[PDB]
Amino acid sequence: SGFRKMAFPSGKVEGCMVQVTCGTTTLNGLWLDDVVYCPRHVICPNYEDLLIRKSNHNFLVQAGNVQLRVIGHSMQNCVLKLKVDTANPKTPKYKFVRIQPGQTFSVLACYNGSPSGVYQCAMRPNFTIKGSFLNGSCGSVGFNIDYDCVSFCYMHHMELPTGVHAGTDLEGNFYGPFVDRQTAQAAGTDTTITVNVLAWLYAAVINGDRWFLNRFTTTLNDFNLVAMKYNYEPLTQDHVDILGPLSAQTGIAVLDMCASLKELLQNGMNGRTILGSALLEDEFTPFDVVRQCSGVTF
Amino acid sequence: SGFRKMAFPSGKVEGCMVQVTCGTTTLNGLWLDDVVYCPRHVICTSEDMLNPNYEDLLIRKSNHNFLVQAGNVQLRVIGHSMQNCVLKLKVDTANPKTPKYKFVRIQPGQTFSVLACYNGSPSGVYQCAMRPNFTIKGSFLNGSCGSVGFNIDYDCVSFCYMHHMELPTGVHAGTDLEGNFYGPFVDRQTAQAAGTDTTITVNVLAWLYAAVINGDRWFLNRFTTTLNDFNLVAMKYNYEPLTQDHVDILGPLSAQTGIAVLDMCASLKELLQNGMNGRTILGSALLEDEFTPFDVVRQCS
Ligand SMILES: O=C(Cc1cccc(Cl)c1)Nc1cnccc1C(F)(F)F
Ligand SMILES: [Cl-]
Repeated sequence: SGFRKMAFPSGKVEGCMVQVTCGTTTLNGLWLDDVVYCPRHVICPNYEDLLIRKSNHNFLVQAGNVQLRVIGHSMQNCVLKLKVDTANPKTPKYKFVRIQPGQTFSVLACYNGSPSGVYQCAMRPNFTIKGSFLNGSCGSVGFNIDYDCVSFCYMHHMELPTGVHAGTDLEGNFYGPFVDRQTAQAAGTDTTITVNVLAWLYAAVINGDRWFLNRFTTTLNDFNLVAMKYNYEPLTQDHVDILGPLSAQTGIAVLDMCASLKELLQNGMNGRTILGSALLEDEFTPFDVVRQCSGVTF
Repeated sequence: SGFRKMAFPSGKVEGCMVQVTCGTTTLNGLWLDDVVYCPRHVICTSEDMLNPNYEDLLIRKSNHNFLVQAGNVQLRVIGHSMQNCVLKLKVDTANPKTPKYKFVRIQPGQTFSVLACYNGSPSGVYQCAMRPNFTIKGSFLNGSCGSVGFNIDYDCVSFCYMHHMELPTGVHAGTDLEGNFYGPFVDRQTAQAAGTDTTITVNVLAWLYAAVINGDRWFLNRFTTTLNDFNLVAMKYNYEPLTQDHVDILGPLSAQTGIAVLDMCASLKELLQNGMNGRTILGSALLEDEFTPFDVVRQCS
């Protein structure tokens, strides 16, 4: 029993964190094999022009108390790839994956190439992450672990004026309509990840919280009209299919749980909580609920 | 900006997790140097848990009855001893991944990270707090026993908790790494219940200071309170008494934000009275009590 916001064990990623310095800018880099990946704003904009003026020795890369020597550099989208002489002996089995909004991942927040914390978060529908980052956190990475393989899905680049964060996948493509530069940028109006709220309601039923259940059902269309009214993301047939296992385990059909969600949106919680929360939680995917309510290890 | 429930990076602890098997029971062990620490109930059967005599069960065991597995390598047990509710298995190999560590016993209100493990394999990491009733609201399934709680201070891992059992309300009980249980719990399947839980007041105040640091001031008011009046009000909401020690501990946050501790206490009193009125504080519709004054200073600054 118990339901916590759980991150993946960060050890495989900790062994990859390095500090990258260029001029007066210090941020984090991800050292995988003989390449260090970091935000291209470390050189700061005309990034081709700024980069051409740099020599290999202008980039100081530090792995613990060991200085790595940069032997090459190239830019791929908004990510700088520093070719180093030494391959990381701690390189885990890894993939670079691009995630979709609603998907969750763990973030190993780092400062000066030293990991300081790990937390779980979701890529919001507005492509921002509600993270916890301070100055020097740039280059901190987001990941999932699938068996023994680390799938790197996010690299921190910046903080928006509302306190939310923006970044890229490990191929340097931003999530969201953001650019890497000091300019007027704002996160779009955010929405609630409906499939994730439903997954969390199934997690509550599994942990013995059933007060929100009712005898009612709904059509997908009627639920989607109600959900659009409350800034909830549309629920697709794919989401319904994905919630199939949880529906079979608890005995509550997805559209039956949708009817519970409609009642909570229309009437609130009435002084009650669900899994110790007075708000509907949307940062647990159906897979996170299954993994935590089954004990999958890495 | 941002305020998340953040766990310590678990890597230093992952390299210590092993699987300990005794007969039909499999749970987790913590391999530090040449010793594997695990709950002593690993030697118990299910029909032993009611009134187990651990000294009698342990004397009947030899080293080869304990199977210890670190990854795909079987460690050889060369000795065993019991210290309170933990079994210490002497092994023939020192853990090369042994970090710099300490065994620390924590007080209620303290937070720590939990590396939840099954079969000596880490599955997740989350942040926890020792509740005033000495239980932890964790997330553990069967096979999680032996999973550990820790804090990392610089390069040193302070092990503060080892999971032993789940109580009937879904909460968890365990020991420090010297085998002393937190609270009035025993490693017996006897009728045990967590005492009435209370809110960690000093932690809620710390989290209100974290909200002020991140720009949320809507809950502040023009009032102050005496420490006694605050405690009279707090006790009616099942909040832990706030001591002069807690007030002293909140000094740095009070100096940083410019809001006196008893002035923040007055906002808390008002929040308890009014609720949040559809508003949130740091993305929460409830008053958060699992961030200490030390956690707030570490994460906000
Ligand atoms: O409580 C237990 C085993 C147990 C029983 C009675 C007394 C002791 Cl000291 C230990 N396991 C457990 C732990 N943590 C979470 C769940 C579980 C579960 F029960 F489900 F297996
Ligand atoms: Cl303590």
